[PDB]
Amino acid sequence: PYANQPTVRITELTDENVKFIIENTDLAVANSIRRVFIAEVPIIAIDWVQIDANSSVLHDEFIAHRLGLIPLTSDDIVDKLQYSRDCTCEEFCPECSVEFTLDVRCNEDQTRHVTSRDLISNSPRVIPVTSRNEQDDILIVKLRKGQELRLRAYAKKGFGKEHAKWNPTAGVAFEYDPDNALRHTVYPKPEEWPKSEYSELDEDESQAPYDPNGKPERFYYNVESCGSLRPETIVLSALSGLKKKLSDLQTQLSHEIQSD
Amino acid sequence: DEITPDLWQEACWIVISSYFDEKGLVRQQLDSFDE
Amino acid sequence: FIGKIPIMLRSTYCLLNGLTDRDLCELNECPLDPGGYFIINGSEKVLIA
Amino acid sequence: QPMIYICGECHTENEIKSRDPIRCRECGYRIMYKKRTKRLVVFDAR
Amino acid sequence: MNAPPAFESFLLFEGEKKITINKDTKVPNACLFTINKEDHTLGNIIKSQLLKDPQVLFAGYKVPHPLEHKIIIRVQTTPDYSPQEAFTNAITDLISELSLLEERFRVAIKDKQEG
Amino acid sequence: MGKRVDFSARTVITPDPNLSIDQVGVPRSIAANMTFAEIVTPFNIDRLQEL
Amino acid sequence: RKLRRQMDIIVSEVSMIRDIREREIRIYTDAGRICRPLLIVEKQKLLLKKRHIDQLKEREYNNYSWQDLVASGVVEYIDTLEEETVMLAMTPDDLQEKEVAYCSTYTHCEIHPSMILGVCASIIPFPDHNQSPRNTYQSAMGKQAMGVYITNFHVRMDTLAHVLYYPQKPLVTTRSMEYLRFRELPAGINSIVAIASYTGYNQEDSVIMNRSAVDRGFFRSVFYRSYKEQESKKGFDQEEVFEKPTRETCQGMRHAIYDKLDDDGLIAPGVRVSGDDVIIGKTVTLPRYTKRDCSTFLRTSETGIVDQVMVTLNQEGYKFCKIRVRSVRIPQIGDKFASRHGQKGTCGIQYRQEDMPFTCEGITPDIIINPHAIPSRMTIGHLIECLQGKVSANKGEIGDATPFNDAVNVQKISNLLSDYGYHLRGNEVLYNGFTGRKITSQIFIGPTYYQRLKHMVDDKIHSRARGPIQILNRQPMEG
Amino acid sequence: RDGKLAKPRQLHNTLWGMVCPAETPEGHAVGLVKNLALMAYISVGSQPS
Amino acid sequence: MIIPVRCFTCGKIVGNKWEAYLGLLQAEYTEGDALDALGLKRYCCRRMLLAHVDLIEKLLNYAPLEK
Amino acid sequence: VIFNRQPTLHKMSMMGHRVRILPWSTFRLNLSVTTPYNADFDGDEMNLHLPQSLETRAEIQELAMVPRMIVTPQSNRPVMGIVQDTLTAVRKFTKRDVFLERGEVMNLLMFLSTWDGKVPQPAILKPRPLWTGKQIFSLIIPGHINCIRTHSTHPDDEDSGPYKHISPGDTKVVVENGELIMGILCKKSLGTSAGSLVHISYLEMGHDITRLFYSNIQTVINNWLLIEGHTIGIGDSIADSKTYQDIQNTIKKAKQDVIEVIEKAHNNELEPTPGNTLRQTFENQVNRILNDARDKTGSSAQKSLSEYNNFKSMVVSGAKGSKINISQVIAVVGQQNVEGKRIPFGFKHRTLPHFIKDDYGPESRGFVENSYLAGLTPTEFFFHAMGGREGLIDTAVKTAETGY
RNA sequence: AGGGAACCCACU
Ligand SMILES: [Mg+2]
Ligand SMILES: [Zn+2]
Ligand SMILES: [Zn+2]
Ligand SMILES: [Zn+2]
Repeated sequence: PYANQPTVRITELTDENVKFIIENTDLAVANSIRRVFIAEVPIIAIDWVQIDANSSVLHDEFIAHRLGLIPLTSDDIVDKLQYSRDCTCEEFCPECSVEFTLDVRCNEDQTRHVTSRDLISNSPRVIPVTSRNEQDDILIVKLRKGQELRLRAYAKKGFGKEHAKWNPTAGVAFEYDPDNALRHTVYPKPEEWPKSEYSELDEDESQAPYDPNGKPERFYYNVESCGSLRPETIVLSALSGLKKKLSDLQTQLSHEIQSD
Repeated sequence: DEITPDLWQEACWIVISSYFDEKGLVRQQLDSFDE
Repeated sequence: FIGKIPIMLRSTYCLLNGLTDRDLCELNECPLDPGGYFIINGSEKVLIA
Repeated sequence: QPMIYICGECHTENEIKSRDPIRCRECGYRIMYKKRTKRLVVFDAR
Repeated sequence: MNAPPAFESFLLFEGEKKITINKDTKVPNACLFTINKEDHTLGNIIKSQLLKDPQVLFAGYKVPHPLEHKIIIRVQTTPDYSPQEAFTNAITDLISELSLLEERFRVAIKDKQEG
Repeated sequence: MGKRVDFSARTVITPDPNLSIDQVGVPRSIAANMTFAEIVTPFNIDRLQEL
Repeated sequence: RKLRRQMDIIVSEVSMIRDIREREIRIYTDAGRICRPLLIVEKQKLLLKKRHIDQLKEREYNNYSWQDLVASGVVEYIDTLEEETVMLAMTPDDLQEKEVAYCSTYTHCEIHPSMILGVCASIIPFPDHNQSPRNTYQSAMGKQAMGVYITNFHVRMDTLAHVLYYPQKPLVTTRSMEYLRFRELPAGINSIVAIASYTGYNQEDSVIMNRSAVDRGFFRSVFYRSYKEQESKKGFDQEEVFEKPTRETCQGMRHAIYDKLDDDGLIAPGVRVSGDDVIIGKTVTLPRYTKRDCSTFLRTSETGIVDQVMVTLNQEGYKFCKIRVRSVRIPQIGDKFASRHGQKGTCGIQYRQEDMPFTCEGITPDIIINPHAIPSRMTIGHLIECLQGKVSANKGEIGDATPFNDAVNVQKISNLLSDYGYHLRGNEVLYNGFTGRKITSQIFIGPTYYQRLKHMVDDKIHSRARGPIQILNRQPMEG
Repeated sequence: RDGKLAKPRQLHNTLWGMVCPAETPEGHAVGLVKNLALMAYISVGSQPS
Repeated sequence: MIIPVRCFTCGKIVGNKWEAYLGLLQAEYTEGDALDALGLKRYCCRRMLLAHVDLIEKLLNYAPLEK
Repeated sequence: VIFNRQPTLHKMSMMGHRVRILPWSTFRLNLSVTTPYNADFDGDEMNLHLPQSLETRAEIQELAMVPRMIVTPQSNRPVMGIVQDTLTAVRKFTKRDVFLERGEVMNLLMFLSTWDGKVPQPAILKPRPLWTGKQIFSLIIPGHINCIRTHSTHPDDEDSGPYKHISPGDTKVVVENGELIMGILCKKSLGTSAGSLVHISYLEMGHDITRLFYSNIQTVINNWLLIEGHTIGIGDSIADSKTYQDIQNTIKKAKQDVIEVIEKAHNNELEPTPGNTLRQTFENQVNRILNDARDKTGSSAQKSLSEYNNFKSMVVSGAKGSKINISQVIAVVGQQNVEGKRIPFGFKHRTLPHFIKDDYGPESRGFVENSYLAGLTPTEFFFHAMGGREGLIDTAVKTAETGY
């Protein structure tokens, strides 16, 4: 009548991905965690752009959209920041935002590439991921001589459920029952399906025998980061955030039950 | 001398490419107006 | 003088005839534009065969 | 009051007065473009 | 022109209640829990946890319409038990499992990083 | 025999498996631009006053 | 024929027909005869030899051109009447000797049979695998697809213009697309498409779109509209002047604000505008006194930002302005999309990334189309395009979907796809996004070139409740 | 386009290589508006002298 | 017109890859090898690079309005 | 409101609906009402009229609401049935070997608006509790209606042998006392034909109960389809090598038979049938040979299909496609015709300049011996284009004749 | 306070 007791193993941990296995949990929990990785892990991204000058060949909304998509290091600041909608400030304050400025003019005869390196932050710890000290800088726009781009932007906290620019992942691999022992899929011709990298079948065996008493256990994840957070921090933030959602629901339900 | 099949495909598209390098696609309009 | 004849673009008697892509771009014309049409009161007209 | 226009050919800013015909004071070109507004332009980056 | 704002899917509107409880009158010991501004994430985990409870006779959830942000959870229990109790205990169990999982992930990360 | 009429609307149709067969989903801007004249009675005066 | 092939007295354009059964020879030098070039066959051999191909390969340097082929009497122009007398080989394989020769008296050979297609039908991949009405439908829809219509669009003030943010060239192309400049000015995006039933919102030709992809610029476009106006001094009594009208002097002023106008009576680039907003202030002197407002207003129900404002004189020397207003269009429910195989649909719903079905890798479909389109449409070209596109993205090359190519068949493509670790028929195991459970059936998924058509719901939606009426009959206005 | 004889709207055999067999409007003009095949050319005429 | 910042399908950053990819091609890499070298494994990201058309250079061929 | 799609051909082209307000900019329609309107979602637009008085509102409510329009007096049968995903999925759902676990059942019951809240006893209690698709669907059926139908794949001799009442293939549909006792549902049972389940529901219960029946079938089955899935791919268009060799042999024999007929006619050994000139007799024999070849190859292709084949799934459910479509995708495309005849000699005694004069063989006159999967040769491509043009023209002219 | 005709393209 009670809670699962999941265990975890990390099989790979780099700067850009974390690969791990959760055992002794239910499929619904595993999938909910996956969903939270994508859509409910908060991140900092540009969401307010004032354009003072733009002589480039790209119109203002084009530039603003591209700026919105630039990933910014969020690793420790994002937990401190408040949601702009919740802040008592009137416009934007250091408690709910990070200011950026960009001011580039092409005065030479070679094309000027405006990259994320030209985005100057007010916070040393919230900067474009490609500016962190190989990977080039993210191109924003290209300028020829006499063209100019001058703007001011604010980055705020959000999550992928609102807009994909706040999605911290670059692909969440997820998989269970690599050998199709539960028959959750049915192959018309099993032998022509390639083995999963987590398969433990011999080369002559196409799928495991059917298991009438089996349940999905042992979920395999490979969470790739877009750079805004470290992959393990994505996972931990997801676990904490889902727990917070459940706690808030519990508080509201307690009020509702007591009110009757 | 003779173009062989394995060469034929490349050869035919080289001929067609040269045609379009010479004529373009609105040659009939321009030629008629020039006349 | 007996009148004016609208000129088909990129034909032999158009100002763009023979220009290089760089010359076309200096005139704010697209090099890929095929021509073969007229400009009558600013409007691009094509004759249908 | 100024009403600055940009010449389409020589890219020269030059004053124009309503009821004044359109003509670049430098090169005599007859096509001019208005300059970008000074009003606040703000976009969500979405 | 008719696009809803993106925040509409997770921000409660003024006066809107997070969760409402009604009795299901067709059968005894059954309740419908309406939750606003939640989707399959919470609905699915809560339903699966409820199905783990041996005193729960029925548990299910649905999103009535994908363009709206409401989930309905229906719970029926045995007469010696209450759907409110089952719902509360399911949330407590889920929180416990998540806390354990977070601790163990922290430990595993530390092991991997050390060596 | 035919005429143009007031109180009409037109837009693209898209499927909805979550509507009853006797329902039709209508965008808000259409709903906000079209009106039904409701007669005020003591039954409905409060609702219509708020409207 | 010898003279024409030498280009001595008879120009290439001339047609010479001998009707043997009759005893007539007909020679035509008229204008207006449609003709096409064909390779000349003598005995049973092409006159085109390896040396001609060698000389053409270096046409950049040596300047050997198509005209030299025609001059050397290796290619000929044949009009329809002369074609009546030609014995035509489809490919040089028809000249190869055979156990029972069919003809053995060929006079000409096709250069390539795909040249029977026009410009629009030449972008269809594998058109020889589709039912023909479907090729006809794509031939129209391709003219409705958004791309970058011309490279100098910034300097053009067209009445209407659509521009796609991020056009791609197709992963699967035909060889004739090189000459249509489709590479340079493409009109679509390679999309990860799944052919699946998923929640019901792509039934009856509708499609399901990935909202997270749309958030990232997938099929985002920009719509431009140009407004023009001129001030006429036609008569000494009445004259029109660009100006910012005031309610003390001018009379017919709508309730729209005129403060968006500059002192010259014109709006400035960068100003946000909405329907029934003035963009050109213009007054005409009467024969609230002495001036009648005749300003230009933005079209009703439209919105945007002023892109640029051009001022000139027209032919008769009157001041003349054109204003381009830009409007960004994010794909939404009701917008229309089409593959290159006559498979068109409107977007029925959009799901975020986490709600979409997913492969064991992180890959979700950009678009989900419904399997009930295929069986009766028989657009097998679309399926083969998806298979080859998956191969081409994995291998890092552009697939060749030129129609009548014997070197390509479905089994070969399948074998290649198996080499990259996918099921050879293009199917994958997908997981339901809502629950994480596997889907029992495996799903056909891969990259397919999709087009965004100009038909957008926000340009069609309309309602009325007692508006303006016609003068003669008092019935509601049209349109 | 008001005429209702199918015969002139049909795809005649002699269109091969001259006129695209696929591209044609699907409305009232089906079969009456045509498009040139890729390598088709139209003669401009010359003196028979 | 310009390389998208993210892969439409998965959100991986590709906007910092176009110049590198052009460099690798001129160094005689095949497209498949170059995409492997840049770390583009999923075929969605590979589509992003393989199918891009850099129209912004053509646009940069025109003189700007303001000097 | 009154909803309408042009052209307005019959009563059911204008029906009353209740308004529901939704976010985006389109009119949203339930899938089953597409049939009366002849609507689909490829750019169609429909009109809305808002009655302006209580009297016109009452008129629409009492005379023209969608549920009252379920049966048409044109042909005394329903105008609306179950279509597309729901139809293909319900065919799969009601197969004999569909088993559902406790959780899946509870979810589906979540989508059943008329459910009385009692979980039925599972059909299998041990070793594990499992419900069948038929039990859930029985929960969907209203009242206690009684109906007998046959599935589309029902063998013709089954009803006269043993097993008449215990179908080996589960191809006899029996609804008794509102319960689906046996049989696979398809278009014959849930479509618009007279005597279908939806027809009997309308006749036995009112329009209101039947409205709920339509909606519940859709919601429950679509949600099950989320587990089952449904696709179509390249793999459904392929056949085994034995099938391909059989098809090629059939085509080769048919070609040799046509050659023999031609050689007979060329030696004046062919005698006309009564009421036919000699050329009509030759064309009759040639067309007979080629039609027989097309039928035989189509049958071979249809026999090759497995029970997992998705083309077959959509054909057997009756949701989309026909056996001819399968034959043309897998086996040959077949004869191309203009004005009811083989491709005419548009050149002088030739269909194209690639043939010799007076060639009456299959290839020359427009027999497409390839499948859509194999791809058409250039001449086949052109002849197929001629054939398709014919249909486009028919549409574009018949419209005005019929309108008048 | 507000027009109209004609023609062309296109959508279901
Ligand atoms: Mg339609
Ligand atoms: Zn603040
Ligand atoms: Zn100047
Ligand atoms: Zn990707």
